[PDB]
Formats: sequence, C-alpha cells, structure tokens
Amino acid sequence: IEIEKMEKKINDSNLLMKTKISDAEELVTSTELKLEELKVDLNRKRYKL
Amino acid sequence: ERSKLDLIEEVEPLVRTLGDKLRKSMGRMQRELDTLQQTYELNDLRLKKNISM
Repeated sequence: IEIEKMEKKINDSNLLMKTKISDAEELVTSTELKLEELKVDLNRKRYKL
Repeated sequence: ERSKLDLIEEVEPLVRTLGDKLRKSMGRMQRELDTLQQTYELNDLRLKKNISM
C-alpha cells in the first residue's frame, strides 16, 4: 500500500515536471510574442503619426 | 434427571467446546475479512491509478 501510494506520488510528480516545464516554455514564448506584437503595433502607430 | 445430567455433563461440554471452536472460527473469519479488505484496497488503488495514467 505504501509502495503504490508513493508510486502514485512519483507519477504525479513526473506529471508535475512535465506540466511545469511546458507552462514555463509557454509563458516565455507568450511574452516574446506579446513583445513582437507590441513592436508591430507601435511601429504602425508611429507610421500613422 | 438423566436428561438434565446429559444436558450439563454431555450436552454442556459439547456446547462449550463448540463455543470455543466457533469463537476461534469467528477469529479465523474476521482475519479472512481484514485480509480480504486489504486486498480490496490493493485492487481499488491499482484500478484507480492505472485508469488515471
């Protein structure tokens, strides 16, 4: 029972590695894409001005 | 009185011996019970975990 309990624990832990790494990569990419989109918006606004 | 003597020296020892044997058997089957419950927990956790991943 103890072995299977902390086996479920380590399985959840491995899922946690995968989820945390994916979330970190996704947020970094989202920040970079937001910076690029803001750059495009600002240079278009500058051209309009 | 002969029937009474059977009850208290033939039926009575038989029923006391049956009582100890049946109490030992009751102990036997509650140990069967908690061991079957422990296997129950084993299969329940195995099923829930394996379905989970």
